[PDB]
Amino acid sequence: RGRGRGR
Amino acid sequence: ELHNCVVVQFDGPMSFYVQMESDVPALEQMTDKLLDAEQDLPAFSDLKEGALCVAQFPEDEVFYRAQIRKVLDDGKCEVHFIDFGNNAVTQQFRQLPEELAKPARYSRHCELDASTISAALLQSFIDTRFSETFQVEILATKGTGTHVVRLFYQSKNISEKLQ
Repeated sequence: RGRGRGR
Repeated sequence: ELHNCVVVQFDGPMSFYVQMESDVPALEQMTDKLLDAEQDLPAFSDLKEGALCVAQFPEDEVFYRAQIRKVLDDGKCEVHFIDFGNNAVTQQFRQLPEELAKPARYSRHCELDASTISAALLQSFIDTRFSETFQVEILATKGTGTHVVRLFYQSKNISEKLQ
């Protein structure tokens, strides 16, 4: 989760 | 004043990390830069408590700025993902360019005033909204960087949920 994980 | 955030990690009302809606742009860039260079990064093998590096997040198989927390057996290390807030055990570490180590952590360690709180009920309440926007009122920044705040969820100081 979160943000700016990238995928 | 209330700041929009995403509670990404939550171990209690005393220890939980969040991401401010304002550090999102920078974090998004950190991610591009770490993805655009992920493959060319040399192996980081100086595994010592405290060291900064880029570790792989088991769920993503993606590398993030991380800080080693404990050295386990067979290369395994418990790492902390500074721009997120969660921890993980991995074996894949790579070097962290000094240019990409200069930026501050993009997730902030937090807590509510224990003086105003007296838990598995709120835990599930927060986790059930991992993908939702909250709000923090930074009341102060403790000496160790940990913020002391009040957590809101659409205007309900979630503190109403604590007895």
